[PDB]
Order: sequence, then C-alpha cells, then structure tokens
Amino acid sequence: DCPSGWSSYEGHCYKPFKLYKTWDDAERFCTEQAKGGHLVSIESAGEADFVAQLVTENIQNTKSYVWIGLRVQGKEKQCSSEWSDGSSVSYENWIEAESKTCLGLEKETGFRKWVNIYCGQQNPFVCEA
Amino acid sequence: DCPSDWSSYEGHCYKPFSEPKNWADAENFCTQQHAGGHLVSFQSSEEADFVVKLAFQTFGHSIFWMGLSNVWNQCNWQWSNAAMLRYKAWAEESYCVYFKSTNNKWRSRACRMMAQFVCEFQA
Ligand SMILES: [Ca+2]
Ligand SMILES: [Ca+2]
Repeated sequence: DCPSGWSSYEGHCYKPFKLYKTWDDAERFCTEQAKGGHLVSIESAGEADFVAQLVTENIQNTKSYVWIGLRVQGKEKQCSSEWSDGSSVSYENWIEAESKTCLGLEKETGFRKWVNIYCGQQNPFVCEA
Repeated sequence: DCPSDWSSYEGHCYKPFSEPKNWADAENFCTQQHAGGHLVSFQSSEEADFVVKLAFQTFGHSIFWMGLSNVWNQCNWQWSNAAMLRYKAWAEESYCVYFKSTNNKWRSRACRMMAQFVCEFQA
C-alpha cells in the first residue's frame, strides 16, 4: 500500500504538492520524498485521467501550472538549427520565459493536456514512486 | 534600391505585412512576394533593430512572425524517471518565433495561430 498522504494508481504511488518550485527543485524534491521518487510521468491515457483528477481535487487556488516530469534534457533555447532561408542560428535574443522546454498541466484544459512552459517558473507539482 | 514597397538594410530588402496568417502560410506568402523571399531572419541585433522600427513605423504596436518554426519538435524530450516517451498529450504540436514591434526580443507562439509578419530577401 502507499504511504499516508499518497494516492494509489496501477500499483504506483502519487502525491500532489502545493509548493512553488522551479522544475529542477521540484524534481530534486520528489527524489527525496520517496525512494525512487520523481516528478510524475504520464505514460497512458488512464494515468493522464487519474492525474488530472488528483490535481483537480488536491492542487486548488494556486492559479498556476503543475509540473510533470517530461522536459527537454539540454537547456538549449531551441532545437531547430535553421531559419526558413536556410541559414543556421548563431544569434539569438530570447526572453528566457519564452523558451518553453518544460511541460505542465493547467486548469483551463482540465489538467489533462501538456502545456509548454518555461522551466524557470515556480509551480506546484506531483511526485510519483 | 529595393523594390519601392520594400526597405533596404545592408544589401537585403524587408517588407512588413498587415494581413494576419499562420506561420506556414506567412512563410509561403513571403516566397511569392519576390524571388528568394522568406519570413524575416535576425542574424544580428542591428538587423533586428532595423526591422522592429520598420514594423512599428508601418503598422504600430503588434506581433510579427520571424522565420523560425517547430522550435522544440526536434528536442530530446525525456521523462525524469527514465521512462521512454511513447504516450503523448501535447496541448499544441509546434511553436514558432515572433517579435513585438516594441523591442527586438524573441517570443514564442503556436504556429497554427495568426500574426502579422515581415518578409525578407537578399538583393
Ligand atoms: Ca508514471
Ligand atoms: Ca536576415
């Protein structure tokens, strides 16, 4: 069975946290909440529906996104090395928050869809073990 | 000089357009405005400054597409728990780059959405 405070689904344990952390801090935090812990991985529609409901019911009034464990490994601003004219990208001037290489759930889409967001925001999240 | 309806900057020609289009349609439309035409590309801050001012002096405050598409589609997306990426539930399939005529900073918008734009070609 799962620990007190955690919810069970398909043999795994999940726990929502209304704490505002960057993706990096959220992931680290999750690894320390349980042995083998990580930010939640949504590997099927069934898991997506479960997590959406868990978040809807447990992460309220935060007016923010909710981190999931899927993100671009590297911290590059973009992975498309080419303008439409064919030239490469050797000059960039991104507003950091506009390079959205992390993903989070949002109330507007029922916490069921993955929205591209800046990894540097501070958002609540869900841990899984 | 560049065609009368375009503006010159270091050997290239630029022209802003007010009719909104999604990224792909805008890019295609640019190829039809002149041989070698494409959505504007910023290779330097100075070139960006020129285009931003041109865009503002022509249509004021608004958003304009730049020639960079599907910016995160090729990225190596990985689950932190090491699970392989199979199931997908993305809200949007692709993002494209644009600038607001207020400054030269790069911003992202879903490619399927509309925006004004600037075309460019080498004279
Ligand atoms: Ca999982
Ligand atoms: Ca250019």
